[PDB]
Amino acid sequence: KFEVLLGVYTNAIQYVRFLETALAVSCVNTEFKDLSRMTDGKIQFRISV
Amino acid sequence: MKVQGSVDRRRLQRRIAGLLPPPARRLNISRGSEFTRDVRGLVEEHAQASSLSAAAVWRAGLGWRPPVFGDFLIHASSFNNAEATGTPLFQFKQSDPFSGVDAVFTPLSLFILMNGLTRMANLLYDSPATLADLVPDFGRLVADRRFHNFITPVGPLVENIKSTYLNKITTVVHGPVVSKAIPRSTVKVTVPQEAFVDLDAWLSGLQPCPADARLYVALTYEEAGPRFTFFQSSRGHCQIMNILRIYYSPSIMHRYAVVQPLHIEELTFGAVACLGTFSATDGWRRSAFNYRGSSLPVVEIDSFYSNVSDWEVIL
Amino acid sequence: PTIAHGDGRRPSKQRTFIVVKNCHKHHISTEMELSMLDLEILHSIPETP
Amino acid sequence: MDLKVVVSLSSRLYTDEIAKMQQRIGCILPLASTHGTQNVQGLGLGQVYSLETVPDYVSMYNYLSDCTLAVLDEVSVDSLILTKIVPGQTYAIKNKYQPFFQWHGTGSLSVMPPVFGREHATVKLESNDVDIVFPMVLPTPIAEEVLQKILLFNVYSRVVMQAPGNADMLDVHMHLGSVSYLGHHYELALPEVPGPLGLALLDNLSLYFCIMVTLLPRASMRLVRGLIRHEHHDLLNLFQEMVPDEIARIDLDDLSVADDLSRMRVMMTYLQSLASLFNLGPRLATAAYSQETLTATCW
Repeated sequence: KFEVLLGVYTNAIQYVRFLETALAVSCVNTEFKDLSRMTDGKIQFRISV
Repeated sequence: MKVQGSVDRRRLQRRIAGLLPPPARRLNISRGSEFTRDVRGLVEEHAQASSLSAAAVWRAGLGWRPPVFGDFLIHASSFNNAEATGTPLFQFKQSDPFSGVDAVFTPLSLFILMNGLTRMANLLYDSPATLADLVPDFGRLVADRRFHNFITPVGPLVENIKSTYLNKITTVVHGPVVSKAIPRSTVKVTVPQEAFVDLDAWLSGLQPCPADARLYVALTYEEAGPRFTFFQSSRGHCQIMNILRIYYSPSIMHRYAVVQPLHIEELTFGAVACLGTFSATDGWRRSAFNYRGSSLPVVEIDSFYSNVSDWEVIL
Repeated sequence: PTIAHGDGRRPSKQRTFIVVKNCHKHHISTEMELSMLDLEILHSIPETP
Repeated sequence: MDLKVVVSLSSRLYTDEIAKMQQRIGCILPLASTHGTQNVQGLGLGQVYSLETVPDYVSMYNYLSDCTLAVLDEVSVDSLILTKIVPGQTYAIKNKYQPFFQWHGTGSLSVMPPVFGREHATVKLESNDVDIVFPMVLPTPIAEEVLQKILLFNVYSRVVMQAPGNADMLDVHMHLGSVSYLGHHYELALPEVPGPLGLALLDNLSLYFCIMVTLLPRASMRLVRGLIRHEHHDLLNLFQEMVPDEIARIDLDDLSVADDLSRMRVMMTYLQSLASLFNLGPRLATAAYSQETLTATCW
């Protein structure tokens, strides 16, 4: 006769997300669809004195 | 108003579902209708795999690495039933009768034949005169220095079906070491910790680290008999020999008396072979044997790809 | 749970382990007395007050 | 089974170098250690070969054989994408060396240090204050010829000390200087002074030579001593009618096959060991080639 056994499982996860943290006020978050393709990027400030 | 998060699970599920290979085709011979249906599926698959006409018939988009098993039969005296699985073994050649026994050899058996580890080897083998009967010209082949040509490496054993006199043995020859009984459970390879010299630390900008580190095997005729040594190195086949000769020089200095000026057949100090390749940047693991008189510490190394080499002269 | 790492080291493997505990057993024993006369008269039937 | 290595640069590209790096696509260089993320200085061969330092080429061979070898795949403004050489894999290769050597089918290729010219196989990235040094892949014949010339020079330099200048001009720069090819001749860079760690090979050579010269056979010497005087041969153009009297002095005794045979056995056994001291280079086997593309399939 074949014996079938049951052994219980538990998970210790906790729900955590980035926006619900307060640090997300430090940055500004945009989702870029295809980021691996972008080779390089730059920002060009022009300041008059 | 949940955030929805930063990454999406639909993408992961889809791409992994794409990554799974199609299932193997079971064929059901006991029942007629299932047999017929699997045969229909087989003819459709051959039509789907060999016709250059269509494009969905092109399936090659996106390795076979078991070992090559070789089976040897040996006497139940020339092998302990308890000796651990995966220890590298070395083989000997009989002259006329080969079917009777193969006489495959273990490193402790070599340490016994060659005359702590001694006591362990005696607690495995109290009366090893069969060991002397396996090689009749041991006393002859130490001097003829032809001892290494006949000792051919076989490498780690997987399984040994146990019988009264004979033993059935399965040996990994080429490829990674793996088992058979199950979905190919892996094994590891063990060598005693003493009588093993780490030649990457014996001399110890920054030296570069290769991917793969190799294990060599060498056989030396000293005035205190012959002896065997395995070396965990990584540099190169052209440098391991030089470093080894530099290592043995203090033992080589002693051979001025034994060498014969007239007969040049005894001069060779030893030979080096390459057994296999394992992962560097890891090291190895320490364990003791669990036998009745077990006191020897042993190194054991994972990820062994068995690629045996021949004996090369060094002096 | 585990964190993603970006350095040169091999990625950290997700970890699930098995933790087995042992159940202790305790025994408690109390001793009580009853004198033979206390147990005898239970079998007898009393009529007079 | 699948290995893609990205090397990140701290500083920028500095386009002045990117064009030369980009026509430098598809070629070999040895990297320091096998990880997903690499350092910039360990990438090229620039560590072992400092500009101010005198070249010792056996040390370059020793470094080169130890490190893993990689195929340059793509240069990006901040990135270096290289797949590496798995020992059991087959991949294409495409090469352009300024010392330009033409390949054949099924010809084994050797990897060597850039002995010919520093400016040739090295590209300076002064933006990081580094210099990427590419190794030299040549057909095995010319490789072993050049290595032999290098060792013979490392010897004869120690030799020609305190001799007439007629030794200084000739052996030092007649055969040890140039390497020929079909209607072609390339000079070599020569170490001004004899380099250490090079003769470390030569010590082992002397050991094998002592052991071999203890067991030389006799009949071959008699055959040669006869053939030089009685007959004429092209291989025997080297020896003129006069014989080196050393052979006459060793030759004196008679012959016996039983003596020749054991000597021959031990000589054969000591000839299998030389291939370890002669290779000193990872070899790649050719499977197919196209001169119209200069893109072979090595292995």
